[PDB]
Amino acid sequence: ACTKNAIAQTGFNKDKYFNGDVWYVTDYLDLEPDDVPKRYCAALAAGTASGKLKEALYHYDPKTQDTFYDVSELQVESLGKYTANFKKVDKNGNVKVAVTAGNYYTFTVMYADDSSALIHTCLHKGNKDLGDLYAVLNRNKDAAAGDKVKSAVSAATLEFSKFISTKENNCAYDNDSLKSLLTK
Ligand code: HEM
Ligand SMILES: [N]
Ligand SMILES: [Xe]
Repeated sequence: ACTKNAIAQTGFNKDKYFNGDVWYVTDYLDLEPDDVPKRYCAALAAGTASGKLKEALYHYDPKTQDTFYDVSELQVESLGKYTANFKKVDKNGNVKVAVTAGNYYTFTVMYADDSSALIHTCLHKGNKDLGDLYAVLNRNKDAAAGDKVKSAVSAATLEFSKFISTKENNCAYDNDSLKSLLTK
């Protein structure tokens, strides 16, 4: 179960965040820590496509090779806070699992600049019990977390030392599929 009402960044710049480009997860923190593996690869694209607010997601477990993509349509709750319904797709956007009620995530941008961001999600997926997930993002898949985003982690009353890095997993990403999936 989730327990946090994450606070959106004051002055969040939606057009900059949702610019159609790719964000990589470099570090994450799951408050129900055994809900997710200790080794993982994740990235997203975020943008407006034909007037609709979208995300394209990519998950990869580098040990099991479990892979999945999703396309999300986001509804606005308040600036920097969204509710997203998702459909699982192949990398070309063909639907594998349709949008369903009960399958959604909240998405809150707690901090962002041009290069880095801190987000919170609460995933809901059928009768699974999932928790609060925080993720440090960067535009550069190899960027170490800088002071701006680490300070934001502190300002959320979290400890960056507890976040798990994705950097030693040899993660490789298909940016082209993420960008094209925004349209799907
Ligand atoms: C960048 C923010 C993230 C978002 C918005 C997000 C969103 C989602 C969504 C929508 C699903 C369901 C996909 C489907 O069934 O079609 C999912 C599943 C999952 N995510 Fe994430 N995710 C994020 C980051 C992460 C990270 C960093 C991890 C670290 C391990 C992770 C681990 C998982 C796992 C293990 C599942 C499978 C859940 C299950 O079926 O039991 N996710 N995520
Ligand atoms: N997730
Ligand atoms: Xe993701």
